[PDB]
Amino acid sequence: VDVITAIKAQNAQVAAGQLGGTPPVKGQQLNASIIAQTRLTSTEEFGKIL
Amino acid sequence: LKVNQDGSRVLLRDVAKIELGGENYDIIAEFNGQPASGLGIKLATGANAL
Repeated sequence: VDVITAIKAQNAQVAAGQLGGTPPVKGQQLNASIIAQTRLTSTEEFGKIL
Repeated sequence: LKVNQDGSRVLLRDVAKIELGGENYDIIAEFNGQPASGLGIKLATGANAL
């Protein structure tokens, strides 16, 4: 159960948001997408799960 | 949201602005420079446009 919970917590895709997203302030000039926790990619990453 | 140990009661309006806004703020429509909305109707496949 602990292994399953750790894998689910540390291997996931999390919706983060967006910089300067709508509705913006009256002087916003930059709009960028925010990237956050993404799925793991290799056996090394999974082995490092705490 | 919270009841303070002193006795004061914490409401949603005490930590946020509540309003009727919009599900999304990405699309903004103007007609001749005036605020507007509209419908981009599309035609069903094999239907008479008239």
